Amino acid sequence: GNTTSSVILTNYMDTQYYGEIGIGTPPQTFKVVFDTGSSNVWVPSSKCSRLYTACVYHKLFDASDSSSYKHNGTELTLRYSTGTVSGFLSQDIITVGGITVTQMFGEVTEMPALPFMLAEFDGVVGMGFIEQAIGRVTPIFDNIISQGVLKEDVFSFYYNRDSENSQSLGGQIVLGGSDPQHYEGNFHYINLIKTGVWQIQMKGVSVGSSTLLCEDGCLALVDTGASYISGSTSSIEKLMEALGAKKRLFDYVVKCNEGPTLPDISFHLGGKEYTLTSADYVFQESYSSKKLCTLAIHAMDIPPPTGPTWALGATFIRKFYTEFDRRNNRIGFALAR
Amino acid sequence: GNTTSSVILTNYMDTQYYGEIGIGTPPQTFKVVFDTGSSNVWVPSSKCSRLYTACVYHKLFDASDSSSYKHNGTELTLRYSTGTVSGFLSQDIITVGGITVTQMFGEVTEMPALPFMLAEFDGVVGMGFIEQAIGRVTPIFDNIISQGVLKEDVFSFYYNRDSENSQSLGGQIVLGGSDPQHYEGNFHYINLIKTGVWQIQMKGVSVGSSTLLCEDGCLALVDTGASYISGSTSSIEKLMEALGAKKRLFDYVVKCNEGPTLPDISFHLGGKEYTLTSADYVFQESYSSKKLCTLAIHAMDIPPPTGPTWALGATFIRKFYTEFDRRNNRIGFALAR
Amino acid sequence: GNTTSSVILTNYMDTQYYGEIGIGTPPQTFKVVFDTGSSNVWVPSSKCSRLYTACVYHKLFDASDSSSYKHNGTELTLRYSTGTVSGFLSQDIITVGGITVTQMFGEVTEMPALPFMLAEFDGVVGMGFIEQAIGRVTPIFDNIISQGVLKEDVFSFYYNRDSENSQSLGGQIVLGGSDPQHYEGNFHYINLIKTGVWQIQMKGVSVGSSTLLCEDGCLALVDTGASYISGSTSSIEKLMEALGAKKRLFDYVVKCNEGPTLPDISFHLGGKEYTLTSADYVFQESYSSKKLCTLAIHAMDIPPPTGPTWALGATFIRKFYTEFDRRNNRIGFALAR
Amino acid sequence: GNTTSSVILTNYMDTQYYGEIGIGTPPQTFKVVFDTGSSNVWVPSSKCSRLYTACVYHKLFDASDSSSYKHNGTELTLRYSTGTVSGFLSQDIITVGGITVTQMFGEVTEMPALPFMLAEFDGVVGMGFIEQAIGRVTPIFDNIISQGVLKEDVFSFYYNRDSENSQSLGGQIVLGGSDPQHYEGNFHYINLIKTGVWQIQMKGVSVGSSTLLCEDGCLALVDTGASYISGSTSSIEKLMEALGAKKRLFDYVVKCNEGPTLPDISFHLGGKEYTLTSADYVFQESYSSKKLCTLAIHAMDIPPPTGPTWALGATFIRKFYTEFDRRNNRIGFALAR
Amino acid sequence: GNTTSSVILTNYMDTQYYGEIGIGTPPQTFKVVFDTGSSNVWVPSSKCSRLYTACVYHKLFDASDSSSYKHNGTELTLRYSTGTVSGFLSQDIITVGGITVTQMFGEVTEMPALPFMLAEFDGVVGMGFIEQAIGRVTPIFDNIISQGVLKEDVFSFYYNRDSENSQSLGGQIVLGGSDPQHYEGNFHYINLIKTGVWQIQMKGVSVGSSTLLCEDGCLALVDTGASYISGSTSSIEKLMEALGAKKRLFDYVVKCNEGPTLPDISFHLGGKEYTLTSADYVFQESYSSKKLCTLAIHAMDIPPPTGPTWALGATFIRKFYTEFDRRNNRIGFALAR
Amino acid sequence: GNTTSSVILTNYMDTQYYGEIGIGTPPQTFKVVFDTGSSNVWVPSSKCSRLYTACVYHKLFDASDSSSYKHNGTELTLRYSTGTVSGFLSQDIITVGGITVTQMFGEVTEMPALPFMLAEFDGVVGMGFIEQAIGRVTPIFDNIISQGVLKEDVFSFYYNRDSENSQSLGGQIVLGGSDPQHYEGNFHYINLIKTGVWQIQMKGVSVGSSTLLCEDGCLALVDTGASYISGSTSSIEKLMEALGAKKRLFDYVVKCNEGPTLPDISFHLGGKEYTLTSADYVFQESYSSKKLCTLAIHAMDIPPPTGPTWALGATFIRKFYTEFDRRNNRIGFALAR
Repeated sequence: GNTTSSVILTNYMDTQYYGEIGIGTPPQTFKVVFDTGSSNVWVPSSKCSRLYTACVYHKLFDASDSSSYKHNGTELTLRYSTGTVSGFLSQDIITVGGITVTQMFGEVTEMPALPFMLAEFDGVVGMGFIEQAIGRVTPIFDNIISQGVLKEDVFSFYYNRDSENSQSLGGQIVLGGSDPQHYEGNFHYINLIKTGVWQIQMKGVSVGSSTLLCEDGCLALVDTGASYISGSTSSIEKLMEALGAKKRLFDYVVKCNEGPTLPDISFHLGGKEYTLTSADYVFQESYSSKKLCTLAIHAMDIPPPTGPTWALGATFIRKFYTEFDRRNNRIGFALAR
Repeated sequence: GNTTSSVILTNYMDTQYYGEIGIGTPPQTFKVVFDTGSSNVWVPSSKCSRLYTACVYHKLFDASDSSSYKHNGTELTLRYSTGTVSGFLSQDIITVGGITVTQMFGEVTEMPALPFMLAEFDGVVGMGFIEQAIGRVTPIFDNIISQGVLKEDVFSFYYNRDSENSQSLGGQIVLGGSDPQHYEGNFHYINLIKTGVWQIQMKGVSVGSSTLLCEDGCLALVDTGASYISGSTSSIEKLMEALGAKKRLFDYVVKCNEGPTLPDISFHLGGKEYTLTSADYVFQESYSSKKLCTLAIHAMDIPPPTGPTWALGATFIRKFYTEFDRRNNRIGFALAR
Repeated sequence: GNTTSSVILTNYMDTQYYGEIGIGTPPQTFKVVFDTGSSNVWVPSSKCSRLYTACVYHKLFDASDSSSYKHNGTELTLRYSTGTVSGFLSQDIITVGGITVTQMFGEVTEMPALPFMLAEFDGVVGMGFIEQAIGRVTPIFDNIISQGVLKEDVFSFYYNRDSENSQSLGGQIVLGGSDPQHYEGNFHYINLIKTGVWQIQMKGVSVGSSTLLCEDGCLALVDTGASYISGSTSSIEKLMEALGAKKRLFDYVVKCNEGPTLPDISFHLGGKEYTLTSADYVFQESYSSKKLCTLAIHAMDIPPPTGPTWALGATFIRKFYTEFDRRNNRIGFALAR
Repeated sequence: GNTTSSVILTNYMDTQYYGEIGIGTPPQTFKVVFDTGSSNVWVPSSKCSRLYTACVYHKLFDASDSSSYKHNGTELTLRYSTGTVSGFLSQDIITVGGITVTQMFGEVTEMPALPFMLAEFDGVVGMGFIEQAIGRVTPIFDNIISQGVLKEDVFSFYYNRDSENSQSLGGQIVLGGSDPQHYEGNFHYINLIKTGVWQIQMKGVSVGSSTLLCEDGCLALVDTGASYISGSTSSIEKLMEALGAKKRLFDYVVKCNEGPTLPDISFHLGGKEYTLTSADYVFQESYSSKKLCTLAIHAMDIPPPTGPTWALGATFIRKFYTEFDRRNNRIGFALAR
Repeated sequence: GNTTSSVILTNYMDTQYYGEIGIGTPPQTFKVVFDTGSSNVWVPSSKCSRLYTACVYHKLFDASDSSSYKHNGTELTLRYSTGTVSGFLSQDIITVGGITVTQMFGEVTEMPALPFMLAEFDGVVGMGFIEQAIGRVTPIFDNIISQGVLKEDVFSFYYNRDSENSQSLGGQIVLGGSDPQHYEGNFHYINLIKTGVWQIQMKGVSVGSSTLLCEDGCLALVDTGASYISGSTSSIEKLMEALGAKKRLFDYVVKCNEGPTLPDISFHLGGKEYTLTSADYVFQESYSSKKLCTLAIHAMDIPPPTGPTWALGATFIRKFYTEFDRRNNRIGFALAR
Repeated sequence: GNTTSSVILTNYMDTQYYGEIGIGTPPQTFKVVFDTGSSNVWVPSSKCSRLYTACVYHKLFDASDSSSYKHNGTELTLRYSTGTVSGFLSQDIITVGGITVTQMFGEVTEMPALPFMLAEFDGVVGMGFIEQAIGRVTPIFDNIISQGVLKEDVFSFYYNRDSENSQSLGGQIVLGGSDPQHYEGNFHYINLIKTGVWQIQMKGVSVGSSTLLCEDGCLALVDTGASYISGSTSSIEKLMEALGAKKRLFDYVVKCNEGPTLPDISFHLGGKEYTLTSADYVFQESYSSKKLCTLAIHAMDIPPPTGPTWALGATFIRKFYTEFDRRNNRIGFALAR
């Protein structure tokens, strides 16, 4: 085919990027994260008990109002690194940037206050492979490919820096290609270890003038649905010792004055070193020594079979425009602009 | 009749106002919000699972200790804009400022951590109409009227500013009239759209030198149980654009230095303009440009049938002593003092 | 009569105190300072040209929009110790906390950026005497006494300490009496040197253990429209030498840790000693040995006839609740609170 | 017997002290609090629904991986002052500082987000008496005594101050004796009211130069599992009035500048006055008057039969090395170092 | 050609702007300031002795690790208005936001602590002309024009205001064009006095309502490598007298509350008036009457031939987006945003 | 003997270090500074008249309430470099971290507000020699050596850096030895010029690269009771000129951003160079280019016989752990930590 579609994304405190989708007839709209680390679509349901306060604070899909609804009802539970949702499968029409696709999704009826009350978004649109689809449900991108309308069998992510401006675009997902207006230089590609996961070989991680981590190679999950760059607890302990960062419950911090002079961190991928400066990974909220500044690098032990692995989320993608190539099973990176 | 009673209220961070009631024989006491936006009485129950941490941190009604208790047991679920509680109905004797009334109330056994762990109060005394009573339970004020002891069929709210002083009264509810010691000038009255809800016509909302909102009239719910003044998401977006406020997850903020010079907001009700200054709607916690200050105006989409509507909570009532007149179905306002 | 009327006041940084008046049918609402150190009422005009950038940033009165406006047009200039305004005389209903009074006042058309860009208030309500009113315009309080509605022929001021951790009342003016909530004990009065100015005899100002200033007496204006306790340049020079304070560049300062070592300052007024501690006169913006802190006492050379005199502004009034007694031409003080 | 074992503890923000234990074959490790205020062992279970986000963020015991596991399955619910957990009993081998003991513990399958998401620890090792054991399960210390290997039938707690250093030990529990390297002077002992609870008579509590609390004697629970020193709501109101502290939802605060000069608090136990200075009970996070500082003394109404009682947690134990003597039923205190 | 290339810039405290370049095969990545006020490229060397403590704390280039390095060794000294570096000439591939260009540059071996310990950047990329290049080394932009890839023969600078409440972009340089996202309206250009320096004629500098400086004209360097607007010592002395500013010890200051009373400063350039308001030129680090605030205008006596001249640095560029037009030997300015 | 005894110390703002002693049977507990620069013990008395406002705000000793008090009554005056106390001699049991010793000390009855209102401690424990004890009262350490309980005849001081983000130990004094936890490596000792004062020969003070002060030698008192490193007025004048520091009003300051450019200060003591970096001697209260920062070095003209001399106070001791060796009349230093 010959079309491409983009969805404009909103950027929330540099930790959540989401766009809009419509479900049903007439469309009921939802803020959703386009997530390469999962493969299911779900949104909160009108059948979700209001004793789930997260459901009181989000848009709820109501099937009783949709003339295009198709019942299925199979239970499913979706497990993420920072929380779990549960509900049941339904089918309806979903619009994503002017593509209309019939799609099986989850109507979530159990949505925990922690963390979903901290979600600006309502739901999730998984962009992973069917291999990782819970309930063996066909993912939305596979369904869009079937239609034979996308110019290429790929999608791309631009994640902007946060703005205080209204007229700064938070991000952009292009279905069927890439926007050259938001990257420069050439794409450089790495092949997936295996089809089924957006995960690649990483040859090394260095902090300053030393490959002190991933010395014998390791795994990098490229996860548009993760806020941060994460690694294993023990990998991160080492990294954070070297930065002189202190561990809290959920994050690491440094004294704010120390932030700007923290060293570079490089990620060795497919023969190119991908390099973040301090400004790229420190929430420089102040310059005061009497204050604490969060780092956009966390600990997360992703379990087998996907893990143990590093994850390269928004912290990484803000620097590097990312293209997900399904036809050739590879990820490409280019300097974002 | 000829009596009136008042209940002294405590003011918590200007967002929660509550007084004491006694339930049972001997009395088991509870901190409760007197709430014109709902019509049921409830308090937390001894039957509430301690897996509900909100129940571990509040006073629990225990029916086994009350010789005046009368079982009913009908389930009920109470839905508020910021959360839900659930339990079952019971009857017992309730004292409110020296009035003793036999009252059906809810013993809540499901009380979500978010938001009820943020409640300084234990329960709620709904002061709305039977028309909005869940379970068609007679509300406490209707039951008090039946006794034929109140001088007038009205109640009134004084909500003070917050104090660092002990000896500042947080607020006052007068059952059966008004305290002229806490208002000045004359009351000015608006008739309810309909008996059944404490909701009136609002002719316009202006921000500075411009009626930019509610240009063709809209609805104002007068809600002693809401912290803030709220309006529809789209009404508020407009208001907040004009103030130069930025939206966060739950609130809007401005830079603190900008607070004092923010413009007036007026609310056109029954032929009088009701005007708040910045000091009335900004939590001026600092004057620093490197800090964020919350506004006591929020977004809340109240659904049909009551909504879509604005709500005029504590932010408004601190400025304006409010009388609720059931005999003549109207709300009156006067400058608080 | 048997009424009083109160206006709640905003405190800006302990240097500006102001509240709401209404002008016109229907009311246009302005922030004003209630100023016992002048005798005219004025607000900025719609006719104020946009050149003066202080008029773009303050609420403007619009005669065309008031059915009770009555033209006068007479020119007038108002000279304060810090800044001068010119404009013309207008008439209308001014509303001040429940009282409605017909009043002549200034529509200010010349509003110098220096200092009125610093003014958080729009205008000024002069509580001084007719003897000092420019244009011999009957001052507002005189006009309100003529109504015969006020219980006593006095008015009172409470100014509060500024607080970042509470949204307390910044202050209160009570027309027609006093509020026992904001003082303790009983008033002791000092008679005016003469009707016409709120000015009393002072019999000494001591610093710790020695009446080292104003032996042989001096004058004290009690000025609710002034931020500070002022004395003459020479007076304050000697006051600061006694305290160990030094001219930074613009203001006098102390090392913040040494503030609590500074001696009590005592103003001998009508037989009694009125004492401010260092906490009451130094802005303990911080307490460290590494910072400097300013004082709430400044040099002000007031010219004849009113000066040379001390002025007792906000600083003093914060400590001592003040009643201005027009019937008896005296001033009452009582502590706190 | 002749052995003693110690477990090194980690100190988290001075509010949680925990060490490591191993459960199962091969060992599955867990961070646990050694808690004299309870008598059960539990850790989170692999059977805990991932809709409990607290279970997503902690180490989960998985019985399917343990060749030493012994099923029992009896339900149990453990109620603490700040929350509840629920699950069922299992038996397995537990290692604590080189002692290996077969132990019945709780596999928790219900673990509320509030407060368990704020737990750095995974589980709890109750060190109380069988008398208070839920399910009449033999506590771990009783089981260790049975082995006849401990030199003395006692255990001891050292709780360090918090450090920014890695190489500062957070705390230490000695099984079978005391470490003289972490105390000085002599132990001074008080007998338990009764065997069954780590609770003693307290003869008085003084704040400054006045026994204003516990004037006629009261109860002190010595609780290694509580963060703070607590007393009854009414006892604490009085204490906090005297310190000039303000009550918030969960804690009390003072202005930070006021912290260092707050008076001493003494606790009269078995004929010695145990004295904390401000530095011992104030989280001195800043010296600024524009900031709030938490006190490590809270309100908690412990119910019958253990209560009403004061609790002496970490705030007290940091100052005083504590020995728990089971053979002679007593608690001993000595100055920590 | 038809390409542009952009480099995203970090803003440190509104006084240092810098971004990423790569040098060598494979790239070694350094932070650099893009400096229209000089014409050489340099980074610190591996050969830089560890004595100069500024070399221990900055990224060092290592020729031995680059397969595209080509020795030159020629000595060179670079004199800035604040500090001097010496070193030797090297050649390699420098990569600048998607463009790869072969370039001669300085390996700096002498790096004085004063001021380079204060330097958040490693090195400097000179965007000035060959006429002013030490050693007559072809400047990087000239070398990039020679590739014939850039769409136009210009480059542009956006410098942003620093913000603690957002992780916004600190700035952007676009090689080969301009980004309409960061200005509004259209450029107006001023021609260079002569090819060779980014220096234009200035026809007046007014303070409010009077061209009181630079009547009879003066020179203005537009210097992206300077923190401030500078003028000559005498010029700035008279500028500060007009503003009411005073020499603290090192810098000129105003009382923070009086900043908003300061007059607009206007630079008459090419027929148009370029105006900074007080918000644009004063560091409102705070707004209180109790604090002093510094200005973003400093005295700098630049020596011949380039000086004596005004310099328009970051302060100016923050207000006016700047395009440097090499084809036409002129400079474009447009507002904001 | 074979014991040591330690007292944990509170750090107030890096300028006052003090801990707990007990006096009387039963103990009355006072905060004291452990002062190697004086030789008497004193606390404030119950007999101290309430005039001296410093006595109302400090713990007072009450002889009437101690069964081990033994009257002496002899008058004594104690002159420190900053302030003077007078009072009378008393005897009692003083308890100091596990040691009980009978001691003669001062009951202070005259306690000048200047400077003792600034004193966070109640009293002083003189660790100097009998030769300098007013009234030739045996100093406390001598009395403790006479017990023959201490393992070695020395005592040691650890002073910590102040921290807002941790409740760390502020310091530690060890009587009878040293704590390897708070230094690294091994002590190197400097012999006393003579028994009787904790004063050593200094062979030079260099600023960066030049012994520009104290060539031809000078004296150094090692004073645990002084906040700073002091030198003579002339000495410090030349020291500050070399650093670029200037007299603000009261203290010397640097621009906070320029602190890290200041040279190492090195004190040549007993053959070795003891070096403080700028981090160790400047109070980096902030790091901005818009703020000024004070130094922890001050001018102090000490009079004969003890002076003129440098004093090495808290500033020095923070860097170098200090052991005072009474057996060998020398002082040991080791780094950190």
